[PDB]
Amino acid sequence: LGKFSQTCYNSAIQGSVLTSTCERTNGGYNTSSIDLNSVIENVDGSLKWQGSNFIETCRNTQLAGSSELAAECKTRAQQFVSTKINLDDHIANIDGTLKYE
Amino acid sequence: LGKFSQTCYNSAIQGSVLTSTCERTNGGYNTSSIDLNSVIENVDGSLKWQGSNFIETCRNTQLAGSSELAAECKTRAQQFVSTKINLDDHIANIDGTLKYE
Amino acid sequence: LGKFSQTCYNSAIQGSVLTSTCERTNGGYNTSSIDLNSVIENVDGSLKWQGSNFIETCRNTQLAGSSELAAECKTRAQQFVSTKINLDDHIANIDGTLKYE
Amino acid sequence: LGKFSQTCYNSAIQGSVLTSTCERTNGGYNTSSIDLNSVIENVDGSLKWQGSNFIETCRNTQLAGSSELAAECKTRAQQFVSTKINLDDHIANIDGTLKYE
Repeated sequence: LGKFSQTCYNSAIQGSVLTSTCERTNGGYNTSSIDLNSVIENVDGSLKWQGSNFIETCRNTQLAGSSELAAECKTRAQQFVSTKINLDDHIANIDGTLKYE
Repeated sequence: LGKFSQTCYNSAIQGSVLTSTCERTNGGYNTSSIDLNSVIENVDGSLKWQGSNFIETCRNTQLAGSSELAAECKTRAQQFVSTKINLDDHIANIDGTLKYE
Repeated sequence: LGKFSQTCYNSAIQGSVLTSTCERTNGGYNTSSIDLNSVIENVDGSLKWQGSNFIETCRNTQLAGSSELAAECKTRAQQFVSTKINLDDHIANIDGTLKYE
Repeated sequence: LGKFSQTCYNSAIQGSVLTSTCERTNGGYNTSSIDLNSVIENVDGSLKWQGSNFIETCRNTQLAGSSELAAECKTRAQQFVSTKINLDDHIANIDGTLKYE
């Protein structure tokens, strides 16, 4: 899925719009743009793709009271991620001995 | 916006579908359904409404490398929420004195 | 762990301080106070016990440079969580028919 | 706070344990170890210092029942955060034209 970058050139973003010059099927080139506002969204600070997943990922739906939809929904897949923390923030040398402060 | 429940009756959820009998403008009633799969979505276990907000809430967009969009995006508005924690989890009586363990 | 409330009586909270009258091991009672501010955190609106134990879920720890701890850590395990959404936010009665607006 | 690395040398990490050779206040050096497992936590894949200080952002604390601390706490303050998304996930070159797929 996707992978435009493998056959497009001079790609650029300006505001919400992606522009690039892409190889046509039969050897030519074409410059075109796509407005990302219609395909990505900001959820609490993090960009994600827009789509539907409610049927795919939720279960045991109920109506509570007059208008509350309640359900059980599956959280994101687990992965390993690289992380770091600076030990100098809280680890001190206290007369020759390492101590948290 | 919304507020169907103020003029609809016998609302129910089955799977992803909401069904209700609503007052018509000129006095009658009508039973109709709406499939919530096209209007809500599960983000990391939490239900939200689908929609677009990229232009509304993000800034300083850039293309890093061949295909990474980088931006700065506004997080959710701050509010106060009611919360509880059971002090019996960790607070002990140690011979007459309250101690964390 | 904990369970002070099984042998302590007439507890009170004032700000971050818990006070109670607790049974002594050998008879009699003692009144004491504990400032919970040093052991409870506010995480995005929820009270939570101060946490640690990173090594249970992190691998390949290394020192980077003079002071940085670097590792590969697991994100939250995938599970089903309870979630709710108020359908009155966006579902309307439009002349007898339920519509997203 | 902290800053052990300014006056400690030849530091090493093994598992959750930091080891270093540190200057003593009056001359000379001492070697010591500190288990970081009791003060650092894995929060959704990021290493974080053990946190507390709930009262700075919570109000109206009260004791509910015999052992429940109840309050109203602020969620994360609204800010702009940096975020990124790989457009190669879903943007394709479709015969010379950029399209979502």
